[PDB]
Amino acid sequence: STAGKVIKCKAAVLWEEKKPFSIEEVEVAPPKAHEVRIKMVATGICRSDDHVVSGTLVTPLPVIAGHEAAGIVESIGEGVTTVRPGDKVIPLFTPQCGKCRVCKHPEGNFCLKNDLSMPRGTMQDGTSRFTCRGKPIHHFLGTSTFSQYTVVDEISVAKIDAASPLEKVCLIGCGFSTGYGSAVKVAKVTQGSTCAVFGLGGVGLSVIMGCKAAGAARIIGVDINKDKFAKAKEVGATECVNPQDYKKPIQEVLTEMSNGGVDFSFEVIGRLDTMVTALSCCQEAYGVSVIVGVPPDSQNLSMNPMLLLSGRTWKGAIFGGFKSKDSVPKLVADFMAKKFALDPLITHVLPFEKINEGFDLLRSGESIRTILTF
Amino acid sequence: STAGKVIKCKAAVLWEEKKPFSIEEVEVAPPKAHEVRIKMVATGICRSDDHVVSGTLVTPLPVIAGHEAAGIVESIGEGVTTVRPGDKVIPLFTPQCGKCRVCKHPEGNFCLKNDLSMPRGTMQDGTSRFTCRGKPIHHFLGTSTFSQYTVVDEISVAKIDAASPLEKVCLIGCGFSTGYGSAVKVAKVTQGSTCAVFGLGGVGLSVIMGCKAAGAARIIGVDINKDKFAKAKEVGATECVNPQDYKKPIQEVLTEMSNGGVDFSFEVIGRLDTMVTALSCCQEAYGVSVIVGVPPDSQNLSMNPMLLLSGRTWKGAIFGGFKSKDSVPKLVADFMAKKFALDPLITHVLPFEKINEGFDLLRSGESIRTILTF
Ligand SMILES: NC(=O)c1ccc[n+]([C@@H]2O[C@H](COP(=O)([O-])OP(=O)(O)OC[C@H]3O[C@@H](n4cnc5c(N)ncnc54)[C@H](O)[C@@H]3O)[C@@H](O)[C@H]2O)c1
Ligand SMILES: NC(=O)c1ccc[n+]([C@@H]2O[C@H](COP(=O)([O-])OP(=O)(O)OC[C@H]3O[C@@H](n4cnc5c(N)ncnc54)[C@H](O)[C@@H]3O)[C@@H](O)[C@H]2O)c1
Ligand SMILES: [Zn+2]
Ligand SMILES: [Zn+2]
Ligand SMILES: [Zn+2]
Ligand SMILES: [Zn+2]
Repeated sequence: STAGKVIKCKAAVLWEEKKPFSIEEVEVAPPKAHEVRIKMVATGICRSDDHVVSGTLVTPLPVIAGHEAAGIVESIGEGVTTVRPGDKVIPLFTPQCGKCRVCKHPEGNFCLKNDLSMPRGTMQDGTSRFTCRGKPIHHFLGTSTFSQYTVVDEISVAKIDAASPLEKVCLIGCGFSTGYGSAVKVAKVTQGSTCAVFGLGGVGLSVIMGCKAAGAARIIGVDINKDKFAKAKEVGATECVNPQDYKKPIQEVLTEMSNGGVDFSFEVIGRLDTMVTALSCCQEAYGVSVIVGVPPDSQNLSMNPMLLLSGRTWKGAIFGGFKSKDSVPKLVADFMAKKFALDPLITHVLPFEKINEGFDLLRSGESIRTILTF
Repeated sequence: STAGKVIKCKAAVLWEEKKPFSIEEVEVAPPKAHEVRIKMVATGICRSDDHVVSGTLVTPLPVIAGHEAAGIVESIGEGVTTVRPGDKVIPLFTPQCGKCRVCKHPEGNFCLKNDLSMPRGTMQDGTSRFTCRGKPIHHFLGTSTFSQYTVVDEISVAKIDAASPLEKVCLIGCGFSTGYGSAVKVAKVTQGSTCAVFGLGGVGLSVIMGCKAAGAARIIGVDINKDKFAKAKEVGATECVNPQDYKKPIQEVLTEMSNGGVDFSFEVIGRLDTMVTALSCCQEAYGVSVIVGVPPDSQNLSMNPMLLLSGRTWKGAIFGGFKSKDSVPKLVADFMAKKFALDPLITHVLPFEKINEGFDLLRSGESIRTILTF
């Protein structure tokens, strides 16, 4: 039994920006009150984990990254009531405390206990459960899933179906839920509408899935890598366009194609220029544009507010607008009942020990999601 | 008899930017097919008319400005079916053709026949009905209400109750409808919510009226002119703040006052900086901010898109989101049935010959709405 004891295990530690991960031994403390220690089973490689390496997404270093994952509870701290040893779980990078003004609001999901807005890289109590080479290591988004074992606060974990295939449903911990919810919950895509989706990676393909589920008549995929078009069409895109093929700006192209602007547009990349382009291509009187991508830290965009005065709506969201702990178990149940598919997002599988090759695949443009198995 | 003949009458001509209006004789041609010639009875002085003088709003000069008014039909051109000679009418600076994609959409109101996006300063047929000293004079937003007689396209006029008081209901042609609709239709203010309103002129006071009608619990007025506060409280503000009284940015003040950000905020001034401040002060996960003010031509704002990624919604609108020809007659009927008040907006009632004095009252901070009577 390991309950109440320190666990020594392997993790992928990031000591420095712009360097490979280091797979080495870490010490994982036992859970304190209202904490849960999880044996990880599978984790996806999401572009936000790469943003930590590139310095796009700022969080304290050294760190154990990873936020899209699934595993099995090893032990629970005092007072935990929502999970037990042996349960299958998904860590929640957006917590759901259930008690703050956001958690009590009908639409809000960005719980005030989050570690996203002004990151500390700690547990809720301001301390760390990890040491490596005798030095304390930061957490990432309260989850730190690039480790054989992690410790999370109870408000950052959801119990899921015991029969769930963890190597698939890890994607409900970030990319699938974010893109799908951005379409069905945040934008509220309507039947018969025209949508434009900028960026055709795992999250943008999930936005396409949600637009098709909502009954859109036209779904235009936009990417500078034409090798992403075939899979976009498989999951519902009706047409795809590469901005590099055109002499005019793509907002003009899209407005012409849609006979005056699209109903719904989505930025699913992380660039300031494509956020403004995506807003401009929606119809000026009644269009809606949703920002999903994460841009380089602390940088401001420039835009003309007359784009809004005519009638456009501009919004963003984290995790598809879903209240995390209520929604994740229901999304897994819907997956088990074949209400949506996850296999189209999975292009590569590797053992955890080959995490750096998995990041190389993402950076080269070759992969959508690589799933790592422990 | 004036029907079918050129009319000579007085108008306020603006020959160049940054000069007083010239009150002099103009010639007004008879209406062509699908056009309506109107004898003006009352017109309000709105800040957007002043924006033409100051160069904030670019439109072809020389011009007859004025867009908030009410009058009586003098004659109709061939083919007109919606008004007749002797009817009371309000000119519509946002048209409603009924046939374009926007007019057919459930939410949109920015009809594609508008002269707001890329102003030509003409009738729909690309010509002008006004001459002055032998020279052609431009129209303004298809309305040109600063003249004893004007000619408007049929899609730019609504028939209203024959018993309505024209010296009051002229406000339904711009300021009342814009502010009220921005609250009740565009933002969709909810019962029990907290609202912040930036700018306490005629339009901002109308936003307050709409927030109170919608059941808001708290309505915080924001203005650098504290002389505006008493009237704001009379029409529903619960508190008023002056940014110049504080050592920290007003977005921080308003976030603290609202225990973490307001539900709804409104920019009703026309400044880039207050547009970004108003967005920032709404709650980061579920707040909504609406731009109503018109800022200086061709100038971009700078903002951090993380303000939207957390969950905020940013939108703007023209004319409160109301489909103009359908809505104006109903708003007049609602006024006649005592559903809202217009008197609180009116501080001064002057003859038309005093237009320049009326603009000086607005610029000095001393008036809300001056109504000019012909
Ligand atoms: N808001 C949230 O809650 C949330 C959660 C999921 C991920 N993220 C963000 O979502 C974004 C997408 O993540 P992903 O894992 O799908 O990434 P990804 O890298 O797999 O996909 C991005 C796609 O954008 C395309 N692209 C890059 N530059 C482009 C340009 N200039 N024009 C057009 N296309 C361009 C790429 O070719 C690529 O296919 C990232 O910024 C990530 O950080 C946000
Ligand atoms: N979107 C539309 O359809 C629409 C229709 C109505 C008018 N407009 C615009 O609405 C705005 C308001 O019009 P109005 O007639 O009520 O104007 P107004 O001049 O009567 O009122 C503006 C108010 O803003 C306050 N103000 C100015 N600078 C400020 C600052 N830095 N901080 C705080 N308060 C400040 C002033 O003291 C004043 O009370 C204008 O820009 C006008 O052009 C837009
Ligand atoms: Zn919470
Ligand atoms: Zn992610
Ligand atoms: Zn129309
Ligand atoms: Zn106006």
